[PDB]
Amino acid sequence: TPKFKRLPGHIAIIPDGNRRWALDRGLEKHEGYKHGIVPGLELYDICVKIGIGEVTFFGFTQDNTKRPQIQRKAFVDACIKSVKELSKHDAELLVVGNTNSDMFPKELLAYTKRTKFGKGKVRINFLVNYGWYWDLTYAFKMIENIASAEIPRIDLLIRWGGRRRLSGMLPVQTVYSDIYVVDEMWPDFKPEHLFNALEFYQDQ
Amino acid sequence: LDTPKFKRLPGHIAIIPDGNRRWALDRGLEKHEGYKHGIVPGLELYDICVKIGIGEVTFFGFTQDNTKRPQIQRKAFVDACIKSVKELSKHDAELLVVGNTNSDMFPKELLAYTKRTKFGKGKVRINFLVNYGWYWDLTYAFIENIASAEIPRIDLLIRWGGRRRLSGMLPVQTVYSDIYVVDEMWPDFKPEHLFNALEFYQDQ
Ligand SMILES: CC(C)=CCC/C(C)=C/CC/C(C)=C/CC/C(C)=C/COP(=O)(O)OP(=O)(O)O
Ligand SMILES: CC(C)=CCC/C(C)=C/CC/C(C)=C/COP(=O)(O)OP(=O)(O)O
Repeated sequence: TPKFKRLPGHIAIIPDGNRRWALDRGLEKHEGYKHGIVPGLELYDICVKIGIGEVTFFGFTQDNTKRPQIQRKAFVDACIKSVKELSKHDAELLVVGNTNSDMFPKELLAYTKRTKFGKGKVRINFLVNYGWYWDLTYAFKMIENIASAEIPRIDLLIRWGGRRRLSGMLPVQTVYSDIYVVDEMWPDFKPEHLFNALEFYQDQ
Repeated sequence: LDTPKFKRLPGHIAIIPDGNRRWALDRGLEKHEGYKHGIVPGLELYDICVKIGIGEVTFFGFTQDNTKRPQIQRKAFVDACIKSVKELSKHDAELLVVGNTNSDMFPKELLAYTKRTKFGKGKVRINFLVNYGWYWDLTYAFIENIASAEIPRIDLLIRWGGRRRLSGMLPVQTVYSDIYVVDEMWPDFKPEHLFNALEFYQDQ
């Protein structure tokens, strides 16, 4: 931890660039995702160390499942293992997404109710088979009964992979979020990417 | 000097003309005196969009929240939005104004434009968010029927004044929008800020 005057209460993480990162190392597109797991657990350890209270990760969307079977199997395998591995740490875990779909991994149904593991030092949410449209229409006030209601306002959204967009992430929680874009692919996560985001957040 | 030849152009551009106050404060003027310097920047962006063939542009006017600003700022920013709409109506715009008309803070002069109106040769659709609120927009539905339903998906959002936030502009229409932040304040608008945004959009 550098010393901070202020931290965001709730950080959202879009872990993008897994496929470009793979392709670049000479692998098949879908082999990138498994290299996204250790960076996830590293971001989480730092959040805990510096005192970030809540983190939401963009797992995958309904649209993402459109992609070829072999990519889908892989980024689903990586989400399961990611939630599995976060469960061995001190995390309050919540998975949000459309469970009324063959595309929601059965192995993650267990974490659709927020669950404390160890001391529960940081709330982790996970968007798995998430759709913005599914989310808003879930209600049909209604804004308090959206599918993503258990996930509060996002102060800071950090997106790896160089693209500046939400890709349909939590349009209610993101209406006022600061947005920091790291050009490096997610699997190239370094602590300094988080410290740079938090340095931007507080100097705002 | 020369107008860049783009491989690919967004069909719908969003503008967040921020920095009017900081701009004035930097010049030693009063906070409120910046807004009047916002109209030529906007008409010039309009004429470039007509030349390059951008079919649609939405401007973020003021939010419901913004009306609680010191009276002298609100008068200035209301008056700029009214000027901006009257002026464009003299230059071949199809104008649509979206905002909470059921409010004393909805400027009466813009009730003429709450249904989309072709003026002259209708060279580009221009939209204006006035007395607008994301919460008001979405709960209007009590999602084809949100207040802002006649404003389509945004391809590219360009914000002046270096803040990296959506500031509640059109949550639904901005879910997949590429976002480009110009650091300079809106009154310092340069054509090259638009070409920089377009070079960015093209490159995705
Ligand atoms: C289409 C044309 C011609 C131009 C429209 C752009 C204009 C005229 C801008 C000024 C009016 C406007 C939309 C104001 C928004 C309302 C508020 C409260 C804005 C906050 O002020 P700011 O963000 O400009 O100032 P700041 O960022 O604090 O320095
Ligand atoms: C939760 C966690 C930390 C896990 C990391 C991996 C993961 C499951 C996230 C990405 C899922 C996905 C469908 C992204 C596709 O783009 P891309 O980013 O893979 O590839 P591209 O940007 O190179 O096209």
